[PDB]
Amino acid sequence: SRGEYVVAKLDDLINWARRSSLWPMTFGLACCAVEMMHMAAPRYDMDRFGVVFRASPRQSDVMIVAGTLTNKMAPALRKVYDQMPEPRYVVSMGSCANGGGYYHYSYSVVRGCDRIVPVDIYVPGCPPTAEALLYGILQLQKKIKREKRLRIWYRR
Amino acid sequence: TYKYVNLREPSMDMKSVTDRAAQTLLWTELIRGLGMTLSYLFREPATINYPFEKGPLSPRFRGEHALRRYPSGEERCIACKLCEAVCPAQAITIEAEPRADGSRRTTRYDIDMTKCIYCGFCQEACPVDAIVEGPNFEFSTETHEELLYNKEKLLNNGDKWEAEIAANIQADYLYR
Amino acid sequence: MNLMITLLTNFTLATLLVTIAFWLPQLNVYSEKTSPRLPFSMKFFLVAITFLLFDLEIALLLPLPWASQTTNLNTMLTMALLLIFLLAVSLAYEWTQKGLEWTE
Amino acid sequence: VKQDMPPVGGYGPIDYKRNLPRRGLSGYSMFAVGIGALLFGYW
Amino acid sequence: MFMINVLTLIIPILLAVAFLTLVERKVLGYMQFRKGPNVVGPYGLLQPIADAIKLFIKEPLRPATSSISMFILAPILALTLALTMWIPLPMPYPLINMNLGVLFMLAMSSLAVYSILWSGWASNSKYALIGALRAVAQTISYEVTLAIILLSVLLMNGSFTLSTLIITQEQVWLIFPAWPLAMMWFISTLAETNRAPFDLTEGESELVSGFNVEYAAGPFALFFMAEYANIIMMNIFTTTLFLGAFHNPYMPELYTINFTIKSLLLSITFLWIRASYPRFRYDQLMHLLWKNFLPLTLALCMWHVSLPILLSSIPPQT
Ligand SMILES: CCCCCCCCCCCCCCCCCC(=O)OC[C@H](COP(=O)([O-])OCC[N+](C)(C)C)OC(=O)CCCCCCCCCCCCCCCCC
Ligand SMILES: CCCCCCCCCCCCCCCCCC(=O)OC[C@H](COP(=O)(O)OCCN)OC(=O)CCCCCCCCCCCCCCCCC
Ligand SMILES: CCCCCCCCCCCCCCCCCC(=O)OC[C@H](COP(=O)(O)OCCN)OC(=O)CCCCCCCCCCCCCCCCC
Ligand SMILES: CCCCCCCCCCCCCCCCCC(=O)OC[C@H](COP(=O)(O)OCCN)OC(=O)CCCCCCCCCCCCCCCCC
Ligand SMILES: CCCCCCCCCCC1=C(C)C(=O)C(OC)=C(OC)C1=O
Ligand code: SF4
Ligand code: SF4
Ligand code: SF4
Repeated sequence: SRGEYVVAKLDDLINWARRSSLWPMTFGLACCAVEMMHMAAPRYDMDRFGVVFRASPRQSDVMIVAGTLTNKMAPALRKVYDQMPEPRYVVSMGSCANGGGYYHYSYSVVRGCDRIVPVDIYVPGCPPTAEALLYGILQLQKKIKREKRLRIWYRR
Repeated sequence: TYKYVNLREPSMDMKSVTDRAAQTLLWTELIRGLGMTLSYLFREPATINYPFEKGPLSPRFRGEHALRRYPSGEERCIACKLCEAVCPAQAITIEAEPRADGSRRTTRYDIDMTKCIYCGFCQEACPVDAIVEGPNFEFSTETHEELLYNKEKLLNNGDKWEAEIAANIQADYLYR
Repeated sequence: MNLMITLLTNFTLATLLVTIAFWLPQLNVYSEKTSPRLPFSMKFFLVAITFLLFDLEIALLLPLPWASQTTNLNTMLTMALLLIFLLAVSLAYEWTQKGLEWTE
Repeated sequence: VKQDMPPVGGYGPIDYKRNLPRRGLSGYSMFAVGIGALLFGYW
Repeated sequence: MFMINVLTLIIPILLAVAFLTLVERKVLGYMQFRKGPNVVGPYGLLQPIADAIKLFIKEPLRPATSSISMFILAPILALTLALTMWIPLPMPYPLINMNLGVLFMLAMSSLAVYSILWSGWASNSKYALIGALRAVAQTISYEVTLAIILLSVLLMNGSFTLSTLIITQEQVWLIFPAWPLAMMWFISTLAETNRAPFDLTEGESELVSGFNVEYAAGPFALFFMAEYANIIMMNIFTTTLFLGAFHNPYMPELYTINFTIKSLLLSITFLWIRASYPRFRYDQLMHLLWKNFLPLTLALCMWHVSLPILLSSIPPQT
């Protein structure tokens, strides 16, 4: 009716605002930091999408886990994730953050960061190219675009 | 066969001393740096319009995996397990049996793309060009298990990308 | 009067922005989060006191654009240069007795 | 045979040294310009 | 009718602060050989709107505060002072025409360090308080040269009246008799607003801006927009103070166009300084104040006291 229309357009407004102003915190743990730094380099340029480079970790929207999560930095990863204001998303970049990677059978590596944090986008590669990470960021934006927070709020 | 960076003693005549004092008091190197930043203000930026423009790639590029076929529809993989013998991540898992016409083919061909290090040793170990690593890099998923490819996903990637994979192998097989 | 109206309007707009920025993000019900003397430096206090004393010397210097209009210009110029000189002498004593060190 | 090779004369000359080309006025001249701007302003 | 004039001051201030974020990200983009935002709006024009709507519906971060009252009053004071710095600015007519507009702006900018101090008190971390005390010591350090440069320039103006400073510069820009004051003024106002290369809170050389530290802090948008109101205001004040434009009393729009173009160029000069240099260490900008700027400022203050007397160029009081 009318209220469904209003909450649908307000979902469209807040989803537009949240996807078009993504502020990433980057766990640049390993080699995938280099390729995120190329995704912020002038060719691909995350900042023209609204995705600012070197955002503050205190007020970031998406945590890009770019590198090998070891067992020694898993609680620091979870602590930085717990200090993020909602809505928080997590892009897992590269094979070691996705599933352990080349160090999957190591004694000291968390087999994918999804054992530690909830992951929204898995970006595959060793490293995935800066274009592939920007593909994953745009897929995250599309995932935010089809959120239905106020429509599900209205239907409950 | 060696040079001395920063072993210059500056001239102490009144001309050079007044030069350095003018540099200090009038900020000449700072205006030089402002001029260099201003010079990049008026250049065309190096920014490509992704996704409507794509970064340049070569035919050697190592992206998403795919299982190929002969020009008859017969799949090239004859279950020889060289690719999982050489796979440095052990991302490849293969089982096999003789299929219903007696042919040496696989029943399992798994590649965990989240173990995979995308180094292309499987495509260079493969004696029949069956496993290759295609040009697709735009295959980010939303769930972890969508990147645990079985044989049907890899054969669909082969059928999906063969028109491009065969041309890249055509461009690069003489270097191999 | 118009100044007081303007100050009240700026204070009201500021308080309205602060009240919105605290209460508007409380609309969306969030997942309630359940997981879990300072060292003294002498130089930090000394730069503040040096500020305060030179700021009092500046408070002496502030009536100069009205003081140039006087008919006793020789006395005025003498005392003006004397206040700026005493500010410079305070700065020189702050310099030479290691007072401007590690916050130089 | 067809291999990736340099051309017959070789490649061209490639610069590799510092070129900070020494622009600007002299130290006498820049103070003279500043003092001239002061005196024009004072007048 | 007067409230219409107050609102048409203060609402375009907030809109200009909104689009200064766009101008910053674009101009810093093209200087860094890339683009700024161009996806969110046509040529990026919806980026401030999207970013403000994002910041206003984002959760209060994690932690709680030591003092609720100062946690509330520090953004209130920051925004209130950032809005009251604009009311005596003669562009060509000030909103509140006062005889002491210069001294008003100097005093209200001296009051601005209490927001930094109370946000340092209101955080629970004893390290964020140390960072706030470093920032307070920086800002009160450069307020000294603000006061003395401002006094030295007003010795050619005759009064503390800001509207008289248009009349003073009718024959020449006041940067011509006072360019060393003008450049130390510009760098000191740069060091006032915690702006690069003097931004030690938002950068390194900082004991608390160090990734996964504590310290409940305020809603970032309010302090941020107070800071950009201060940046545009200090550049307009430098434009009035040293580069004062032609004013036809029958066509005020000529002065408004001219000071607006100069203030935009000077704010872009802030943007172009922050994208050109590395940061000072803390004792290096304490050095730059106390051992470099303040001796020249006292010497030029003696010069600008004694100079209208020796040249017979004492300006009138009225
Ligand atoms: C209003 C519009 C804008 C105005 C102009 C400003 C735009 C240009 C901005 C450029 C970028 C600057 C970014 C920040 C830079 C900060 C660093 C810096 O510059 O430090 C200052 C540096 C600091 O020194 P330093 O660190 O470079 O040098 C070493 C210092 N010691 C030796 C102490 C270790 O220089 C100054 O302090 C100069 C201040 C202004 C000088 C004014 C000169 C007046 C000359 C009068 C005549 C002199 C001749 C002799 C007497 C003759 C008498 C007749
Ligand atoms: C009763 C009826 C009213 C009910 C309540 C609704 C009130 C009005 C709210 C605003 C309008 C609602 C719809 C919002 C946008 C929805 C459509 C959308 O998202 O379209 C997408 C399109 C860009 O496409 P995109 O997906 O980004 O593609 C990438 C580029 N190829 O996006 C675009 O082209 C740009 C979208 C811009 C969104 C509108 C402009 C911003 C909002 C302005 C008003 C609110 C803020 C006011 C100021 C706040 C302080 C600055
Ligand atoms: C002092 C000066 C201050 C200036 C401030 C503003 C600066 C920027 C000015 C605007 C520039 C252009 C903006 C264009 C925005 C995108 C408009 C649009 O068409 O968006 C598409 C979106 C979805 O449309 P859809 O129906 O899906 O279309 C499919 C077509 N087959 O459709 C929608 O989302 C619905 C329509 C949204 C339109 C939004 C327009 C911008 C609103 C900004 C808020 C402020 C407005 C101005 C206020 C001050 C001046 C009066
Ligand atoms: C944490 C608490 C809340 C913090 C946020 C809010 C408070 C901080 C920000 C507001 C600061 C207010 C400053 C107002 C006074 C400034 C000085 C002043 O009045 O100057 C203007 C003018 C002087 O010029 P002149 O032309 O000589 O005089 C008119 C005669 N033709 O003189 C005039 O025009 C005189 C006009 C009449 C007198 C005005 C008196 C104003 C009301 C009393 C003070 C209000 C502020 C108290 C709190 C301050 C901060 C704690
Ligand atoms: C009322 C309008 C609110 C607009 C808010 C825009 C905030 C600035 C966005 C980009 C940005 C810049 C330029 C910036 O300088 C900065 O500090 C380092 C940020 O925080 C990490 C930023 O996110
Ligand atoms: S997924 Fe691979 S290339 Fe990427 S950070 Fe890990 S080890 Fe380095
Ligand atoms: S590219 Fe390397 S890691 Fe990946 S499946 Fe082939 S051999 Fe294994
Ligand atoms: S190396 Fe080639 S033919 Fe052998 S098992 Fe692997 S994909 Fe099949």
